[PDB]
Amino acid sequence: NYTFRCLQMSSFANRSWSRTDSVVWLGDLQTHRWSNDSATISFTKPWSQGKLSNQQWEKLQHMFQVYRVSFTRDIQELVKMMSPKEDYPIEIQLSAGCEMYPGSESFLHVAFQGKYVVRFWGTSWQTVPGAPSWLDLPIKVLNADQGTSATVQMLLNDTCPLFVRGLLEAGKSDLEKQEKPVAWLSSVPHRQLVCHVSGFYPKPVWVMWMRGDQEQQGTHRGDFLPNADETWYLQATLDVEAGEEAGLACRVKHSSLGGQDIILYW
Amino acid sequence: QKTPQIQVYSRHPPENGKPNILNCYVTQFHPPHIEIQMLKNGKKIPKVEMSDMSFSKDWSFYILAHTEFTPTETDTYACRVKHASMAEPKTVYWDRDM
Ligand SMILES: *[C@@H]1O[C@H](CO[C@@H]2O[C@@H](C)[C@@H](O)[C@@H](O)[C@@H]2O)[C@@H](O[C@@H]2O[C@H](CO)[C@@H](O[C@@H]3O[C@H](CO[C@H]4O[C@H](CO)[C@@H](O)[C@H](O)[C@@H]4O)[C@@H](O)[C@H](O[C@H]4O[C@H](CO)[C@@H](O)[C@H](O)[C@@H]4O)[C@@H]3O)[C@H](O)[C@H]2NC(C)=O)[C@H](O)[C@H]1NC(C)=O
Ligand SMILES: CCCCCCCC(=O)N[C@@H](CO[C@H]1O[C@H](CO)[C@H](O)[C@H](O)[C@H]1O)[C@H](O)[C@H](O)CCCC(=O)Nc1ccc(CCCCC)cc1
Ligand SMILES: CCCCCCCCCCCCCCCC(=O)O
Ligand SMILES: *[C@@H]1O[C@H](CO)[C@@H](O)[C@H](O)[C@H]1NC(C)=O
Ligand SMILES: *[C@@H]1O[C@H](CO)[C@@H](O)[C@H](O)[C@H]1NC(C)=O
Repeated sequence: NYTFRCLQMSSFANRSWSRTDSVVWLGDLQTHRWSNDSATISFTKPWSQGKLSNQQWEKLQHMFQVYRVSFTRDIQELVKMMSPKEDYPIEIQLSAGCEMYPGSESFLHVAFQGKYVVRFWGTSWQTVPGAPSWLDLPIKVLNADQGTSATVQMLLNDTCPLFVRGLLEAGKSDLEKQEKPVAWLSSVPHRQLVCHVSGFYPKPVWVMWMRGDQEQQGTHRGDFLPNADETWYLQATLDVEAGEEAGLACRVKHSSLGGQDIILYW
Repeated sequence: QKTPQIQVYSRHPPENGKPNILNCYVTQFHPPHIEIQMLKNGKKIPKVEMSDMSFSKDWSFYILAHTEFTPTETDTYACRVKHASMAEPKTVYWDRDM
């Protein structure tokens, strides 16, 4: 189940300053970047164009170039109209794309000042329950733009899953890459033993403190942290009594290891 | 509005005298404007690379900074973050194990 996410972040500091930057993810791998400074969408993989021809890509890109300017103008005009009741600074975030299932669903969510306020769903834009009531009229007005509604419906319902199926084909060797974890043990000089596991890909992993074959259910798994080389970092900690560290080991199972687990004895 | 959380950890097992990569992962902040430095013995490290800023399902922003480093037992390393949510910059020292 791959989720394709286009993430747009727009900061409007005052009437004279704003920027919009985007990043695009297929699962946990970045496929695109679109800096405010750049006219064109940048590829972060050799396969970021999917199976689209250069001409098909330039058309899609062109649509987004027009959108980015229109969106920026629209927000600036809206703030002028609402002044002084709604005023700068303003953060708007969009999360849009599609989740690919075997044998898809799409989404477009919008947040204002860090809170989810608006989505596109079905054939229209809608404010979500609890969103500020001042958004209702601008959304009603946007909903009167049939051409925009038809374009968004196409992008979500059709363009997204098609583009993504091409990405999955074109990027298969990267998407299915296996990178092996390296592990190491530590503690501060009752103790907390820490098993560090770094450099694994893909994300699914099993890390457990063991005494022989017995899993120590006291094992607390940390958050998955990214390394800068598209691999993952995780630590698992165990609180133990002093003198009771002998016989403990950290065991790591991962798809890349071919059934040969890492076992590190304290 | 939301205060950044800072985690500092190495790419490879930290072994004294061996080149490695130190990561500073900054998360759970809003607004997105932020200043991130990595420090060696309290002084700013020049070549620090940054990921593109992105955001999570909950809309909070995150970003990864990293730099080459060679741990020794005469050097400290840290990550220092300035953000509007905090009166003063927040510094988290590498705990020497992570
Ligand atoms: C794109 O796909 C849309 C559906 O997919 C969802 O939204 C997109 C954006 C993605 O996020 C995707 O992942 C989502 O799952 C699709 O939207 C659908 O459009 C049709 C019409 O084009 C709508 O049908 C009309 O439904 C209303 C009733 O709606 C309510 O009840 C239903 C359940 O019964 C709920 O699901 C809704 O949420 C509402 O609560 C009918 O009143 C209406 O009947 C009238 O119109 C028809 C002609 O259309 C006449 O024949 C009749 O006589 C009536 O006068 C329609 O049947 C459907 O509601 C809507 N789905 C949703 C969830 O809103 C969109 O059309 C796609 N566009 C393209 C270009 O592919
Ligand atoms: C991922 C979003 C993709 C949106 C694609 C929109 C397509 C587009 O560019 N629409 C603009 C162009 O409109 C004209 O040209 C079209 C042909 O290209 C059609 O013919 C159309 O009929 C015609 O009018 C149009 O200007 C849109 O208004 C762009 C901005 C749309 C938008 O996203 N507005 C928006 C969204 C959310 C919100 C609320 C959140 C912010 C809360 C403060 C407010 C406004
Ligand atoms: C927004 C829904 C996209 C669905 C269609 C897939 C189109 C491929 C998009 C390539 C990356 C574009 C990234 C910039 C988008 C943005 O402004 O957020
Ligand atoms: C607008 O915001 C930018 C970015 O914060 C700032 O540098 C600039 O001084 C502001 N301009 C005005 C006219 O207030
Ligand atoms: C962002 O890009 C737009 C379009 O080129 C430009 O007008 C604007 O000044 C840029 N903003 C910043 C802060 O650089």
